Amino acid sequence: MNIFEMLRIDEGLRLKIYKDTEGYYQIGIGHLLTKSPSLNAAKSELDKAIGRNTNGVITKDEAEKLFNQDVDAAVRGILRNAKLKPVYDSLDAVRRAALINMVFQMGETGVAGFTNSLRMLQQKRWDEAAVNLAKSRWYNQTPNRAKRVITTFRTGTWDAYKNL
Ligand SMILES: [Cl-]
Ligand SMILES: [Cl-]
Repeated sequence: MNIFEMLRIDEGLRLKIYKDTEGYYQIGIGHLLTKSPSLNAAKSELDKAIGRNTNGVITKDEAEKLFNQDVDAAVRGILRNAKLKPVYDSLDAVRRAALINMVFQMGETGVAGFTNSLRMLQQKRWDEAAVNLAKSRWYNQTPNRAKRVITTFRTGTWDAYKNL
């Protein structure tokens, strides 16, 4: 199991534009297009992303290219983030994947706001950060996903993803 397999599971794969769980426009493997209400604005963003006239549709190959670019950017955002970096540097390989996952989903900014859980993660207080993480809008809006990530942080293994 790896970050790619992990997020593919959590985000799914869709070849047509679609609304995410907050009503935003996305496509591919969790690729956010626009926080705006226009399907047109989204088709515009999409073509610019793809570099061609899509018409709201991309190939698997295309979706995977956005995917690679997005995982890369998440990793680099964490590395450049003064609040995230040290957390990330203190964790083991599985747990780093769980941090990239949250970052991919909600942006560096959003994650950097989990100040208290970040502190516990840094201190290796597993079970307490797990409880802290659960007390969030994030866990309330997408609980199943939140639970897989959170278990990952708790146990340091891929258990929550095996089967899926
Ligand atoms: Cl992009
Ligand atoms: Cl969910």
